[PDB]
Amino acid sequence: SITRNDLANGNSGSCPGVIFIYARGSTESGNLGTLGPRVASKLEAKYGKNGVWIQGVGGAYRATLGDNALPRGTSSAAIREMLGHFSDANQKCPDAVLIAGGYSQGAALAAASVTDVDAGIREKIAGAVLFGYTKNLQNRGKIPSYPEDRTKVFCNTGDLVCTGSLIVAAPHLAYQSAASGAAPEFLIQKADAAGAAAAAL
Repeated sequence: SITRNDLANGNSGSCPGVIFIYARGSTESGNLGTLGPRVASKLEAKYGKNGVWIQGVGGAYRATLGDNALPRGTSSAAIREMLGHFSDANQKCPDAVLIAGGYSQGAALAAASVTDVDAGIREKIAGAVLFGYTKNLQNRGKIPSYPEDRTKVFCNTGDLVCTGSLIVAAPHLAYQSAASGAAPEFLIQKADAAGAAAAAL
């Protein structure tokens, strides 16, 4: 549940239609933390367990508390780990629709990884959800070099990380409803539309 490695341990013989790559927040357990498994359960409910791979960003992404103070809000090692999943998905399952997400430092990571990934792969990322986005103000509520229409930011009123602070107050810890509802709904809408368009071609 809190750790999923469906992509890392998967093979090209059993590609799903959709691959979800997700980054947890600082201090969180496994590779999905508390919000990852909520989004995952709703994706699985729509696509079936065999129709979506769930993949957390583990490995070199240790979700270190001090790395939140780096300019991009996470480390280059962590970005490399997420980019590695984007690459592995594109190579193993080149027809799969990709979706992404992250919470807190994971949201900074997801944004930076989406910015940095090869443009051919980025086109395949139909949508991205960001919870408690620590670079919301700095990036003006967007992911750099990625369409606003494909991006959904959940930033609670009074979550100070969304207005430029390095301060965690209680609203930063209240994204359970979004994770279980609006966020997967957004990703499902985007992924379904991307899949429909590919069937058309």
